[PDB]
Amino acid sequence: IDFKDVTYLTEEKVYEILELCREREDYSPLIRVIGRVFSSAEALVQSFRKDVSVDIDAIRRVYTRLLSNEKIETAFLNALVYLSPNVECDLTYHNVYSRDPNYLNLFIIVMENRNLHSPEYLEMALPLFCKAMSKLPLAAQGKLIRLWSKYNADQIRRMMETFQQLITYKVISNEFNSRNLVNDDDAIVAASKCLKMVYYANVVGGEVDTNHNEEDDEEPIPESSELTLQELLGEERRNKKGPRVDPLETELGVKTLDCRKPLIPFEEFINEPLNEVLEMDKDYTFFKVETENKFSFMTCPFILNAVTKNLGLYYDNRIRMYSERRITVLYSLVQGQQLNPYLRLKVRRDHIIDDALVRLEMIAMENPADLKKQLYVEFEGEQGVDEGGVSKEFFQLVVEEIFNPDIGMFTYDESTKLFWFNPSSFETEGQFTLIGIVLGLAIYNNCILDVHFPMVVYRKLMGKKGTFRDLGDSHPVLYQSLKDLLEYEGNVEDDMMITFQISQTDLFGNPMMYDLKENGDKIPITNENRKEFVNLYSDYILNKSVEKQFKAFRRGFHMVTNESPLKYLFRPEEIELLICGSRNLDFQALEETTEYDGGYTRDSVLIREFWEIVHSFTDEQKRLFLQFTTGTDRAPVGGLGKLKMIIAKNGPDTERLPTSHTAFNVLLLPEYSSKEKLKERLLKAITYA
Amino acid sequence: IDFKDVTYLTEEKVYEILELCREREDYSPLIRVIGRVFSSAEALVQSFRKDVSVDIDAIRRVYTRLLSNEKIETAFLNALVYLSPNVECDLTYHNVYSRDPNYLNLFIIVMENRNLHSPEYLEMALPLFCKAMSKLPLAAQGKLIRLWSKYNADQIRRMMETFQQLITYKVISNEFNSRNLVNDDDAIVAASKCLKMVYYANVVGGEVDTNHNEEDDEEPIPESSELTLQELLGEERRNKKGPRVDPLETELGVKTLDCRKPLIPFEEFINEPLNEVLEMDKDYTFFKVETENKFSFMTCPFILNAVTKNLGLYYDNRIRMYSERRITVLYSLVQGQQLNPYLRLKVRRDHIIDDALVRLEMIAMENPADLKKQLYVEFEGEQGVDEGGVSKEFFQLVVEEIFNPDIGMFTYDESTKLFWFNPSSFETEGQFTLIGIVLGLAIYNNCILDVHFPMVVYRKLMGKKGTFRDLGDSHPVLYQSLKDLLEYEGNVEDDMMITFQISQTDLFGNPMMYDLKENGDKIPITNENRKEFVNLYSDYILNKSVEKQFKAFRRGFHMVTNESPLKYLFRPEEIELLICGSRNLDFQALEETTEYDGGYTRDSVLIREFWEIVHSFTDEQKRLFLQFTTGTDRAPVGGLGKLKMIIAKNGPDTERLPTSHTAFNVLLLPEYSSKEKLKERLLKAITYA
Amino acid sequence: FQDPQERPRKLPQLCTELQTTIHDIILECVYCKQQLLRREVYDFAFRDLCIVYRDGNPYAVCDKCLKFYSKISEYRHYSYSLYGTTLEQQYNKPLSDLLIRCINCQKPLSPEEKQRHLDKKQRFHNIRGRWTGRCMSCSRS
Amino acid sequence: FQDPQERPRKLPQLCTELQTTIHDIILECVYCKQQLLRREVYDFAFRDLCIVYRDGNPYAVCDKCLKFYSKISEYRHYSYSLYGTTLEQQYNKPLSDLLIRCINCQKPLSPEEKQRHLDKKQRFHNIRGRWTGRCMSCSRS
Ligand SMILES: [Zn+2]
Ligand SMILES: [Zn+2]
Ligand SMILES: [Zn+2]
Ligand SMILES: [Zn+2]
Repeated sequence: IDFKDVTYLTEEKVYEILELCREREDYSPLIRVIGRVFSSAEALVQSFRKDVSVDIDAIRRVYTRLLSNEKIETAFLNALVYLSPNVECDLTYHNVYSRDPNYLNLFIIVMENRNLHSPEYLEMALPLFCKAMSKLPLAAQGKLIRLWSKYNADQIRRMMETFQQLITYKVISNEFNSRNLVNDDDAIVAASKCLKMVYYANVVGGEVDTNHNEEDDEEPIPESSELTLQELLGEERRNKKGPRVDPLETELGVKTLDCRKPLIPFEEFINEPLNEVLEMDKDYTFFKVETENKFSFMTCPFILNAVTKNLGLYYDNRIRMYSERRITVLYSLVQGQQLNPYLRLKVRRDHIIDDALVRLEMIAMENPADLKKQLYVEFEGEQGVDEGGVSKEFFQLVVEEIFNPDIGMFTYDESTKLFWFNPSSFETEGQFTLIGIVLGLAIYNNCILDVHFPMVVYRKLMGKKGTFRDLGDSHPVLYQSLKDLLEYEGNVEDDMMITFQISQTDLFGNPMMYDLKENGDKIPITNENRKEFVNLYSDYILNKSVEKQFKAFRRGFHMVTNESPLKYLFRPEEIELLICGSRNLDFQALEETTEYDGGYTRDSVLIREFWEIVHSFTDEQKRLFLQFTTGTDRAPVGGLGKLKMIIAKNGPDTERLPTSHTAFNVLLLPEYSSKEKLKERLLKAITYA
Repeated sequence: IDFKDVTYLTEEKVYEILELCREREDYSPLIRVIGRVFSSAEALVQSFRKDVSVDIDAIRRVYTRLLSNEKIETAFLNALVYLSPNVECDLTYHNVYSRDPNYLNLFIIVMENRNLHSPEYLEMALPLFCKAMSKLPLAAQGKLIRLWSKYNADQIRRMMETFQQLITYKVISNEFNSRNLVNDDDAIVAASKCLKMVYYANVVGGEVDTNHNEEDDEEPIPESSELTLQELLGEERRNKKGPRVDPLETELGVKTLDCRKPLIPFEEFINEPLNEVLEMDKDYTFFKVETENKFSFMTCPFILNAVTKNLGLYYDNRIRMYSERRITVLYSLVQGQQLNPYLRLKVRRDHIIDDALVRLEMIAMENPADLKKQLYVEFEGEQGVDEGGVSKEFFQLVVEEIFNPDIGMFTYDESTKLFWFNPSSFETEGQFTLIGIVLGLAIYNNCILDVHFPMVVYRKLMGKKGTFRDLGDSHPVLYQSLKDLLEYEGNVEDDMMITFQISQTDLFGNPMMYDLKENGDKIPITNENRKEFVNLYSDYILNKSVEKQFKAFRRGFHMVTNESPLKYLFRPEEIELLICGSRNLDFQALEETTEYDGGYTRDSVLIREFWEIVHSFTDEQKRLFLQFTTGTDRAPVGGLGKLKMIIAKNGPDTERLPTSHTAFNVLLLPEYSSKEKLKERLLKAITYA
Repeated sequence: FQDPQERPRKLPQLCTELQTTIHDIILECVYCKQQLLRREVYDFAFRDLCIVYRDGNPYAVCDKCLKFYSKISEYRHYSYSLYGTTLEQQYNKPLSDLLIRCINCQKPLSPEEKQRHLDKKQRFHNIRGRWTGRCMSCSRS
Repeated sequence: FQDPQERPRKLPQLCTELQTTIHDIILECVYCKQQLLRREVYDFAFRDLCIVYRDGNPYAVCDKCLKFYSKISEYRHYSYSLYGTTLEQQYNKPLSDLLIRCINCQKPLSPEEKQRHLDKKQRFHNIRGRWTGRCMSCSRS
C-alpha cells in the first residue's frame, strides 16, 4: 500500500508502515510518504505529536529505527532540500509563526536528524535549512534555545559542530577576499545566525547566576555643550537606552556574563577558518551602518577569536579618535581655538603618578571628551614627538609605580604572582581612578600592560560581584581553608569555634575584628548556616572589603571604555588577554613578519647572523630584546607575528650599539663585521636600557 | 565569372566587373568580391591605388557608380562589420602601421562611403569602425587629419555629423547615470576620439596663424619651501614641461588658438545629448587619475558645452581649494601655526582698490600659494562670516571702481559699450595686476563679473597678439577708416597724404605723434606698403600701445589660473562667457529650479502671487531683483536655472521688506497679506539696495 | 521663571507669557549670548526647539551655534545607522509617529522627508538615542 | 663652497671633501637648522639626496622636515597620475631607467618597487614634472 491518504505521521504509525514495507521488500512507499510529509511544513507541524507539541523522545526512536539503511537516508536529504525554501519565505513574508506557535515543530524534527552532522548535507541541504532558521522570529528562537538548553554537553556539541563545519566548508569551498566578502555570503551568515542559537542554548543551559550583579557603572555626563543641545531639543529628561546588546539576550533574559560554567567551553564556538578570511575594517562598517545584504560578524562575537575581536575594537577606538580630530579642526576653524587633537599628558619621570593624577583628574571634570583623543605623552625636559614610543614608555612606568609595594594600593601574592586590591588603602580613591583610567587608556590606545590580576577583578569590571568560586584565584590559601569547612562531615560548631566574626590583619600588623553579621561574635557557626557564612565571607573580601577602592577603579575604567563595544565583544576572561598580552615568545613568528629597511633584506648576511643569535637567546634575553625593540616584554594578542618588526640598516660597522625606534618596532642595526661582534653589541644594547 | 583570383580592386577594374555583371542580371559575384576585398585589411591596402597611395577622386567615382542600388549597399554594411574587429586588434597588438604607412589607406576607403551618414550603420558598422580608428597611432592620425584638412566645409560637415549621430544614438539607445557611466562606454568613447580627428582637421584646415604669439606668460615661482625641496632632489635646474596639452596638438603643430576662422563653427562639435548625461565629478577624476577602462571627456573639451566645461573647471579649482585646506591643517598640526584656510581680504568700502592692491600685492610676493585658497572678503567695521555674499559684493564693487572713468585705467567706448586699455595710463601697473588677479580670482571662486571687454583682450590673455581682424571689435571707427584704405582702387599716395606717422590724442587733449617705422614722416604710404602700414598700425594700438598695461594685467591673471585647465578647456571666445555671465534673464528657468523653505511650497498662495509679480516685471526690475537676491544682475553660465534660488518664509505679514541671503541665493519672504502688498514691499526692497 | 514646569518651553508660549509676539520678541543665543536675528527667531519656532533657561532667564539658539553644536554632537556622539524599514520594525511604529530631526539643523522631519528617506534607501542615524535624518534644506547640493 | 660646480652635491663627496666619514659628519637640516641625527645622515645618503648650500654652507634635510615638505608638495603641486605601462609608452623607456622617488620619503624607487607598482596596477603620480611612487617602507600599513 502506498499510504496516499495520510499527511501526519506518528511514532507508531511509521512503525507499522516500516514493518509492512519490510518483508515485502519494497521500501518505495515509505520513501514516497517521507518525501511527501517531510517536504511539507504543514504536514510536519502535525507529525509526531504528543513547551512543544512534538514528543522529543518519540522522534529520536523513529530516526534511529529508520536511518540504518542507505536508501531512505537519501529521501531525508532531498526532503530537506525541498522543505527549506518553502519554509524560509513562509516565515519571511507570511509571518506564519505569529498565527500559531506550533510551527516551530518542524525545526525540532529536522534538527533531530543525525545525518545533519554528515558531510553530505553541507552542499545543499544544511545551507538551505540554516537560511530558514535565521528567519525565525525572536520569540520563536527563544523557545528553541530554551528547548535546546536542556540537552547534555555531548548533544550541544553535535549541534555546534553541525553549523561549524557548514561554516568551515563554505569558507573552504568559496574564495573570499576584499572583492568578494564573507559578509554578503548568505549561507555562512545563516549558519552563523544558527550557531548563535546554540551559543545561547549553551549559555542559558549552564551555570547561570543573574543575581550577583555589581552596581550599574556611573555613566559619565556628556560635555556641557551637549547637555545644552539636548535641552534645546527637549530630550534632557529621557536618556539613551545604553550600549548595543543582542536582541536574543533580552528575550532569553540571560547574559553571557551571568554564565559561569557553560556546558561547552566558549572557545569551541570560534570558527578559525572564518577568522583568517574576515576583513574587520568593513565588518565594523556593517556593524555601525546597516547595509541591505551585508552582515556584521561583530554582532556574533562568540565566533571571532581574540585577534579578530581585538581588530574590531581597534577600529572602533580609531574611528572615535578620528572624530576627535575633526572636532578640534572645527573648533579651530569656527571658534578660532588652538588645534589640540591629542590627549596631552605632560608628566615628570620622578613624579609620574602625581603628575598623571592631577592632569587626568582635571580632564575628567572640565573636558571628559578629551579622554577620547589619541594619547600624547611627553616627559618634562626631554622634548620630542610622541608617535607611540613615549606612550608605551609611560604605560610601562605607571604600572610599576602603581603596583609597587610602598604605595599601598595593591598587595602582591607570591604564590599566585597576582596583585589584589589592598583593603588597608585609604585616601587613595584618586589613584585608583588613575589606574582604572590607565587600563582604559591602554585599551583605547592599543598598548598592552604588565598587569597581574585575578580573574575576579575582570569579572567585577564588567559588573559581576566576586563569589566563592572566585576566591580560589584571588586567595587560594583562604579558599582552601573555607571549602575544607564546607565538606566537614563532623559538627562544625563543636570542632572549630569559628563564628560569624573574622579577624583581618592590617599592613602594620594590628588585627581588627570584622563582623559579617550584625552580632557575629554571639552567633556561632553551625552546619545549618555553614553555607551562608562562606557566602558572606567570600562576599566581604572580594566585594565589600574593597568596595570603595574598586568603585573608583571601575569608574575610571568606565569613563574611557563606556562607548566602546568592549562590553559587547569581550567576556571577562578575554579582557585579560586584551589588556595584557601573550606571555609566549614565539620568535619564529617574529621572523616571518619582520621587514627590512636601509638596504637590508631577508637574505642579508648580517640578517641571517642576527636571527641565528636571537633564536639562541634565552627566555630572559628574549624578553630584554622585546622590551628594548618594541617597548614591552609581552607579545601582543595573537603572537609576535602581529608585532610587525622592522630591522633597518644604521650605517657601517662600528662600536655603536644597535638602537631602536620603539614607536614603530624598528630596530636600527649597524652592519657589524661578524656574528660575534653583532651579539656583543646587541647584548650590550638590550641589557643596558 | 566569380573573379575568384583577384584581391586588389582598381578604379577601372570595378567598372569592368560591374559592366559584365550588369546585363547578365546577376550581381552576386560583385557582392562576393566586394565582401572579400573590403573585409580584408591587406586587400584594401592594395585596392584603388595610384601623402597617400590611394587616388582620392577614383574611389569617389567608384562609390557613386556602385551604391545606387539596394543589394550591394548591404555588402558594404556587412564588410565593415567584419573588417573592423580584424583591423582594431591588428593596430592594437601587431603594430602594423609602423611597418608600412600605406596601411592608413583602408581608413580613407571606408570613410569615403556615403552611407556611413545613413542610420543603418549606427547599430553595428560605424561603432566598430570608430573603435579601430581610435587605435590609430599618433603619426597615422596626423596624416589622416592633414588629408582631411583639405576638404571643403560641406565635406567636413558630413564627417562631423557622422560621428555626432553615432554619439547621439548611443546616448539615446543606452541608459547612462551615476551607476552606468558614459566614460566606460567604448562606442561613445571611440566616436569621441574619431570626432577629435575631424575637429583638428577643422582647425588646421581653416585660417591658421601660428606666428602672432604674445610673450610666454611669466610662470610664478613656487614657494621657497618648494624650491628648497627641488634642490634636495637635484631637480632645481630642470623645470616642468608645462600644462597638459593634447598629443595631437603637438603632432600637427597647430593649436586651436592659432585657428581664427575654422571651416565649421566650433560650436557645431558640441554633442548636446552627451552633455546632459555626463557627470563631471567623475569625469574630472578620470582626467587627473588614469583608469583602465574609464575615459575623460575633458581630454576632448570641444564636445562639451559651456555649462559642462564650467563644471569641470569648478571641480579643478574646488579640488585645489581643498588641498589648501589640508595644507593649513598640517601647518597648524606640525608647525603649530594658526589655521588660515582662506585668502583673507580685509578692505575698506571707500578704499577698496587701494586696500585690495596692498593686500594682494603683498600676498603675490610672500605666499603666492595663498591665492589658491578660498577667497574670504571682509569689510572694515562690518563683521560677519563670508559664505560668498561678501565676496560677490566685493567683486561687484571692484569692477565699478576699476572701470570708472576717473581712475584712467580704461577708456569707455559708447558705440561698442566696451572698455579698452587706456594707453595714457602711467604708474598704474600695480592696479592692472590687481584687475588681472580679480578676474582670475572671480574664475577661481566661481563669481561672474560685469566686465565689458573686446574679444581681443581675451585673445591676448591666452597669448595671441591682436591683429587687424581684432581692430573691428575694439575700435570699429578706426577699423572702418583702415579697411577703406585697404580697398582704395586709386593711388593712396596721391589722394591721402597719410604716412607711417600717426597722431594719438591724449586724455588731456594734446596730440603726440607716434612713428610706426624708424622714420615714418619721411616714408609716405604707397600701394606697395599699404598692407604693411595697416599691419603695423593695428599691431601698435592692440599690442604695442598698451604692452606694459597688458603685461601686468596678463601677469596677474596668470598667477591665479596657471595651474587650472582653463587654457586647455576654453577658447578665448568661451572665456568671456566664463568670466562674465549670460545677459539673458530667463525667469521661467528660474521658476523651475527654485526651492522653498520655512513652510513655503510650490503651491503656496503667496508663492504663486510672487511668480505672477516677477514674471510681469520689466527688464530693469528683473535685473534689480537678480542683483538683490543673488548679488549679480547677470545670469550664470547656462541660465537662471543654474541659479538654484531658494524662497524661504520669513515670519508673518508685516511692513518689513523682504530680505535676501546673497551667499546662497536665498530670498527671505514674509507671508504678506495680498499680491498688491507683496509687490509694493518687493519693489521697495529691490529698488533700495 | 523659578517654577520649572510653569515657565514656557516653546516660543509661542514664551511670547504669550511676555505679552509679545514672535514678530518682535528679543532673544539671545544660549551659547554665544548674542541677540537672535529675526530670521533666527522664525527658524527657532519653525524648528520646534525648546526655550533654555539659564539663571532664570529664557534663552534660544542662533543658527550658527545650533549648526556647530549639532555637527559636534553628530561627530562625537554618533551611535549607529538604520534603514527606515528597520526603524519601523524596531519601534513597531510608522516613521510619521517617530520624532526624527535633521542631523544638521535639528528641524523635525516632515512625513514627506521620511518618505524620501525610505524611497532612496537613506539611513537614519542615532546620536545618543536621538534619531536624526536629513531635511530637504540640508539635502540640496 | 663659492664655486657652484666644485662644491659637492652628494653626501659621500661632501664627506671626502671635508676629510670626514659619513659615520662622523655633522650636518644641519636646511629647513629647521637643527643638527641631523646619525640615522638621519644615513637616511640622507640612502635616499640619494643633494646637499643644499645656503650662504655658502652645506646643508642636509632631517627626516621630519623632509616628510612634511614632501607631503606639502604632494598636496599642492600634484599634477596627474599614470599607470606604469602608460609611463613607459610616454617615455619609450623602461621604468628602471626612470628616476621615480617615493612620494613620502623621496627615496628613489628600486626596480623591484617599480615592478610591484606594475603588478598591482598602482599609479605613479606627477608633482611638478617629478614622477613619484610608493616605496616599501611607506607602503606598509
Ligand atoms: Zn549662538
Ligand atoms: Zn536640515
Ligand atoms: Zn628639519
Ligand atoms: Zn617611502
